[PDB]
Amino acid sequence: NWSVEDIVKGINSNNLESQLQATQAARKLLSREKQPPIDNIIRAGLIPKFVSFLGKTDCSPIQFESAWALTNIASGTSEQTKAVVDGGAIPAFISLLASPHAHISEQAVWALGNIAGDGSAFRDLVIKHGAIDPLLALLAVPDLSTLACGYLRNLTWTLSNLCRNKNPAPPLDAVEQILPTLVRLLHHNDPEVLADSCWAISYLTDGPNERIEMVVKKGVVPQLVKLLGATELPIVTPALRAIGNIVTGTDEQTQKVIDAGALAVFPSLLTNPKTNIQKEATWTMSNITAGRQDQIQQVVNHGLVPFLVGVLSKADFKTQKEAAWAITNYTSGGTVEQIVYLVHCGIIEPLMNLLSAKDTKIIQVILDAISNIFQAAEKLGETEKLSIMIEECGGLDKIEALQRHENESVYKASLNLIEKYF
Amino acid sequence: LKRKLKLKRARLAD
Repeated sequence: NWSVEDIVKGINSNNLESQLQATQAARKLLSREKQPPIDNIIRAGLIPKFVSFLGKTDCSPIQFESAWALTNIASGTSEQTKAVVDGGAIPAFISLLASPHAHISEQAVWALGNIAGDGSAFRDLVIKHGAIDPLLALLAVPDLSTLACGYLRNLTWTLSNLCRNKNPAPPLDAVEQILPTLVRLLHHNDPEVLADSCWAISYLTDGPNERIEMVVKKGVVPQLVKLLGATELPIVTPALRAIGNIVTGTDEQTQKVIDAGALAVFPSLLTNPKTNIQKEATWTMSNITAGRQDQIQQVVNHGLVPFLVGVLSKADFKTQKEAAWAITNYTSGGTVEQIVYLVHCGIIEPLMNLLSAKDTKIIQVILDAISNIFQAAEKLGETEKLSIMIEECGGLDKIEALQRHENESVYKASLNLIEKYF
Repeated sequence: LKRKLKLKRARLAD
């Protein structure tokens, strides 16, 4: 309710209690939804005073009020977070992590999560100021359940921001130091802790195979497959993103997901009413069908081919594009028998209907798949049989009409098939 | 052929 000018008068007074009320009043201003006047605050020069109040051990209320005020400034645009870091806030908040007052160390956790959240450079600067050790020491209890729920969720969220962002990814040793506490939060029974722990693991598996390995080595894949089955969307979404990332790795890393039971969840995932879940599940499936023949066989055995035919036939267009990738990866690496099977499941007609989409990328993918499938057919003498099938469902009209397509890759490929097999 | 939650949060009133 105070004007900024009054808060400035209060803060510049020489009177700690007057500075306290004025800081509280700033906190309340900055605590309202409809555009808190952050820039006004910054422009009055208040950040350096808030930061020096962070160090007032004798006046824990002004530590709390200023922590909160700065939390909210640091929650704004990059320029606003930078004004907080530029005021010296980072080591001051890290020292508040050891405060005996739980509400004050929690406010310091939160503020550091906002600063780390702005991007790679500030995340790495938080880390270089030594935030990780006193953060992890707040969770060094025998049973996470004895911590206050809100307090535990804030910690988990700030730790997930320390795992987030990519160019560069977090330092390898900081990831190693954080991982065991993260594996433990991933077994915790609060849905928001679980969601954010899963997000963190999704960020850490989003990168080169060496990064995936450090996570998989910690034996989290079975817990991730279990979370894949949760009823809470906010948990399924990151658990599936993490699983999808792990199967972009090596064949051995892909195999840990299959052995953990993940494929049995895909009938639901591939039909999930949330379109982003269907899209990410089909993308994951495309990377599994880019696997070894024995892994492709597991996809067969789990009955997932008819589910791929399903999403190819009807899904959001972005999912259908993933289904087309899953098919052309399957047909490039599968045995003749796995490829025949795919056709017996009814792949050909939805594949041909997608030759009508005005998306140049999907067209090449589908044409590569057809080529692969003809390839298997030749190996069996069936080119003819397959060729009529393609014709009867109207697929020859599509391949033919694609030679009037001013993408050279497209109508080169079409022409190629239009003679070679027709 | 493999193919590879909220950044910042204000504390509201309270």
